[PDB]
Amino acid sequence: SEKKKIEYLDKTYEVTVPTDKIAITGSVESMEDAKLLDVHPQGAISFSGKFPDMFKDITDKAEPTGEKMEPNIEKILEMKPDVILASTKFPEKTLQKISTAGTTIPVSHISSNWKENMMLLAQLTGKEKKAKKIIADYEQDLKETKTKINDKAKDSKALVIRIRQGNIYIYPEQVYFNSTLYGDLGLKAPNEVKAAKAQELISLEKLSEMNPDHIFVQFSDDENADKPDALKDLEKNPIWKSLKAVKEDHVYVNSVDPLAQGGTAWSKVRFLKAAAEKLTQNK
Amino acid sequence: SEKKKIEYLDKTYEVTVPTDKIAITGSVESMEDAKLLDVHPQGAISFSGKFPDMFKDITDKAEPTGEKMEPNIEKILEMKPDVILASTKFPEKTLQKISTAGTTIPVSHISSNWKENMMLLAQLTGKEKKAKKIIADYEQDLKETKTKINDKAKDSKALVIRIRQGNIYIYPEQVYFNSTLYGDLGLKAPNEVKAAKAQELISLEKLSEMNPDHIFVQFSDDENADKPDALKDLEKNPIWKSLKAVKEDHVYVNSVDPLAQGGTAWSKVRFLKAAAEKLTQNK
Ligand SMILES: [Cl-]
Ligand SMILES: [Cl-]
Ligand SMILES: [Cl-]
Ligand SMILES: [Cl-]
Ligand SMILES: [Cl-]
Ligand SMILES: [Cl-]
Repeated sequence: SEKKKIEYLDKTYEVTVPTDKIAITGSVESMEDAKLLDVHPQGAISFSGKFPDMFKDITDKAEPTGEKMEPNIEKILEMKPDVILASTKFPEKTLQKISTAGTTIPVSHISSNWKENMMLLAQLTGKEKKAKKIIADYEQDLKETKTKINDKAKDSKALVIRIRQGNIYIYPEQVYFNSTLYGDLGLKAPNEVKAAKAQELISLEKLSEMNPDHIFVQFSDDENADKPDALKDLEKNPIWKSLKAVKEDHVYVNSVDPLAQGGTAWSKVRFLKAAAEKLTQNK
Repeated sequence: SEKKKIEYLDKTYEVTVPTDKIAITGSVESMEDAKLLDVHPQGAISFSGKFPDMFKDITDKAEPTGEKMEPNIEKILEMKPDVILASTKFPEKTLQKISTAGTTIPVSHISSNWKENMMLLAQLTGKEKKAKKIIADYEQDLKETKTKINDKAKDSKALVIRIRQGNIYIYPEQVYFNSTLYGDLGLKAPNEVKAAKAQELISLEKLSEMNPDHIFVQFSDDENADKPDALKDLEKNPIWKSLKAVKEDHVYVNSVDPLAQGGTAWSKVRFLKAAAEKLTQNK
């Protein structure tokens, strides 16, 4: 390892590379990048004090850096990391604080930067060849999938909902799995999604007015602890039962791990595989 | 749907086919078959009163049939199923009781019957072509994977452990993921595995004596509720750290969903994909 210059989102950083002494704080994106690149960081984000089962693969050599939006500077300092992957979600004051603990790179949470985020981690870990192949395969699989989806499915109304604390949410067009569903696969975002500025509640009646052809439903028990029957109560509702998607057996619950971030390389790869299976002409 | 004759494990059954009026009780195998075949049964097994997140994809039209080994005959009777998929784990008295509720087929829990179990569900649902393709692809992918694993990896010591209630368990040679690891991929089962007659505790000291080249570790938070830090406490143990697999970064935690049964078609398909990635010569 020598100190190498890293360009990331038009900013220059200097980091000892390749390295495993990576502490991830705030950037759940980078944890999903670690998952895809088989990187085992020294520090990772805790979720209610735990490492989720979906992250145990890459936290096997990790200690917690704090909860997502509460960096534990003492914990980070103790690791003496070569690089801290923080997030653009952190205010400047917080990023400055983290930097007293080591070289800090704020990783973007914007889905359109998915390739740049994975390439950053690849450059830190000597895994450029692997990352470039994953990106190349995704582009190829996406083109192939789009060829295999007929014009009717392409023109259909698809929607991603997530159930959290028993409520139903939709997401902006470029956020969550919508950046794959609409931005990559080229399905048309409904007006409700175009109007959303962040995670947005919808009602069952609005869902019924939308009446999508396809509904991807994400439900994590970990995010519904107090409402564990929320999905089954929805599924029993006569208005849900009347939905075209329900009638046509076009509702896909947990097609991707329900804790998935949605807009990262790992999430996109998994969602593409799922959407391929559900939307392609063989069906 | 007409009544069709179904041959399953050298027994003849008569069932209205194709059907969606399938109630699954006891056979978690059949729920993983439903997952792989995209079958949405009318009745499915509850797990501590819930449908696990890994099964929400195929329980979207299901009501519970009871816990795995406590069939709820009232619930099953209410469904008026065309067929009940029960399990060979049930005593004859219990299978007779279930049969008062509908035509009952005891699905085998033995991993070597994985193809027969998936073909049974395929025959009930008109999905023979899909099931035959999945089996054909698995055979082909398995042959390909075996070609791609070099003789050194083939001769290496691999082990599957599962952590439950904070304890470490291994499994017989033909049980869990061992039927893929050893029986299909052709790696050699260690003596401890050959000696196991069922899920068997091992100690960290015995693991260290084994010193496998590769360790697959399965850990579900749902099965460790009272010991959530059991894996991290293991991973911090100096004796764990001294393991060759740990030193060589050859420990794979939750390579497959940790609630996976291990010996079913779905589990085998997922484990094969994982083992391919970890054991093939590119590494
Ligand atoms: Cl921890
Ligand atoms: Cl594809
Ligand atoms: Cl449910
Ligand atoms: Cl339920
Ligand atoms: Cl393969
Ligand atoms: Cl952990």
